[PDB]
Amino acid sequence: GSVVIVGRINLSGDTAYAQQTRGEEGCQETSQTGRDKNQVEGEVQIVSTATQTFLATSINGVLWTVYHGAGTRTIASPKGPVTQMYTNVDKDLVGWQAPQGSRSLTPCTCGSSDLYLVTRHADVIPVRRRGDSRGSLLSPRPISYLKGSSGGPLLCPAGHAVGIFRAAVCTRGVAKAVAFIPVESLETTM
Ligand SMILES: C=C[C@@H]1C[C@]1(NC(=O)[C@@H]1C[C@@H]2CN1C(=O)[C@H](C(C)(C)C)NC(=O)O[C@@H]1C[C@H]1CCCCCc1nc3ccc(OC)cc3nc1O2)C(=O)NS(=O)(=O)C1CC1
Ligand SMILES: [Zn+2]
Repeated sequence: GSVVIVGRINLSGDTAYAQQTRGEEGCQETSQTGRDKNQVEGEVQIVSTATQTFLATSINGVLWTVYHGAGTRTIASPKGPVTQMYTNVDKDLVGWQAPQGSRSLTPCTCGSSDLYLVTRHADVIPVRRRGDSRGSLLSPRPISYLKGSSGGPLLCPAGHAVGIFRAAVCTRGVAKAVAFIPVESLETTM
């Protein structure tokens, strides 16, 4: 079945917080039809498949996420299933067209190396950029704390997107760094 939107990570007002906008029973049904009537808002969504929950990010008219979450699934829209606009397995990438209601982020051009990852829990965790696809956390966390966050953006200190969270670098079960698909790598895909 189709990937379904089931909430959003908000940074609209002042505070960073999750907003579940759908329940579970009524997930495994919209995922049958792919007709999502529910109101969608803003940049960072929570989407789910039957088995998994993870994030997805809109940057200039494309809702991006990870292929390792979404597989080759359509997404649910008010008009039916919306086919993937972009599907790179190697990168771990999947793009659809930005769903209706949404906002979209602006792609980062300031080349700052201070960044901010956004987990499914509404935590905006500091990350110092460390080259190409990678960043180091200022305060390491256990892996489990970040599972379900793939698809969320890394932001720069002015609101723009630098990439999309892909994987976490762990030893001992502890994450001191992460792997993301940089924005330069997205428009290359387009
Ligand atoms: C903090 C959680 C973290 C963000 C999450 N990502 C992962 O867990 C990924 C998925 C998988 C293993 N991942 C990892 O993070 C591992 C892990 C040991 C688990 C820390 N880390 C790791 O390999 O480190 C190595 C240095 C990097 C080398 C690069 C790794 C390659 C990345 C990757 N690519 C592809 C492309 C296609 C695939 O086809 C199906 C599959 C893939 N799988 C991949 O990695 C997540 O939250 N997921 S999620 O939301 O819970 C789930 C619902 C969706
Ligand atoms: Zn920037």
